[PDB]
Amino acid sequence: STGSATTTPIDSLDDAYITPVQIGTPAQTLNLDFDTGSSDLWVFSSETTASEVDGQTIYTPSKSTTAKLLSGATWSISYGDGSSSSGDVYTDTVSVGGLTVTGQAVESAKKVSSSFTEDSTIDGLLGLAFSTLNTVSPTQQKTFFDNAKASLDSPVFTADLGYHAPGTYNFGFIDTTAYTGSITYTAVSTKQGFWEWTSTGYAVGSGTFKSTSIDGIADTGTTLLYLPATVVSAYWAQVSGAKSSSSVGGYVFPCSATLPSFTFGVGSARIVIPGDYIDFGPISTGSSSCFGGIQSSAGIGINIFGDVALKAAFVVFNGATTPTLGFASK
Repeated sequence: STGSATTTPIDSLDDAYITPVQIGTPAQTLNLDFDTGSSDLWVFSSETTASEVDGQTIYTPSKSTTAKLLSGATWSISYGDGSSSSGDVYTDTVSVGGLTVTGQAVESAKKVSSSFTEDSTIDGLLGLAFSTLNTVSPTQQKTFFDNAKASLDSPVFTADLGYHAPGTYNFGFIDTTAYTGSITYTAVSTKQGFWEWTSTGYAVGSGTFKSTSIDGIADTGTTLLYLPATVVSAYWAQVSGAKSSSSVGGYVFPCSATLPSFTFGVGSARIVIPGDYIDFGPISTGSSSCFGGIQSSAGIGINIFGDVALKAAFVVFNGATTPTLGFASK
């Protein structure tokens, strides 16, 4: 089997991407944030504290003939941006882009933090990291991908995120029309539960390529590209007037600037992020200070190849017995 679903930016900055997901019988369609950096499928629901719902579409298990309470199971998750959610668990039928999993753990939120409430466009998350990170207790649950895997034509999914435009998540096949040139595959470590890999280096604009190992995660659920302070400083040094601002919370630059591209290595291959992808616009409405899309990972504890990087590529998440990641230009 295969599935194919369109993923759509939630706003004009590509802050995140939503993908329609069918849950239950009859189908309830919720728009979920597919997150290769976490492993819980959780939704706003009829159980979510009323004051913490503001415009989201909710899952109502009582209206699904295939929903069953997973008795005694609870979940609680905290994300790198400090947001969080928690609740209980149902199993139900879940379909993405025509691919159906029966018995999927659907984690129903009783509580969500402010950032989720305030984002009316995101109805929940669908995690696509390794199931070892799933937070359900006392019985850990599998991701949608893990559950689908044995039925898939090939044990893969692909992320093809758009720049200010829709893209695609495919399950079970590689669309050879969706990229240019060849796909370069690179080793993954699952030791931390992430799609963790090692980039071979970077370049800033038209500058020479610096060969250097950068361990990080491929994370569709993080907006920006978070890299070591050395690398980030080298990038922003090429933008007149750019500076790191403690008050704003990262690198800012004059909105009048033209940003250089940033290249990262995948083995001997090179993925080029155009400068425009690195512009996240005024720090506040009407400001002439703009927020940068490449930021330091110092104090995160991990480097993160978030959407800024991933959207410059066609990315294969290969979930074979020995997992790997593939990157192609597009």
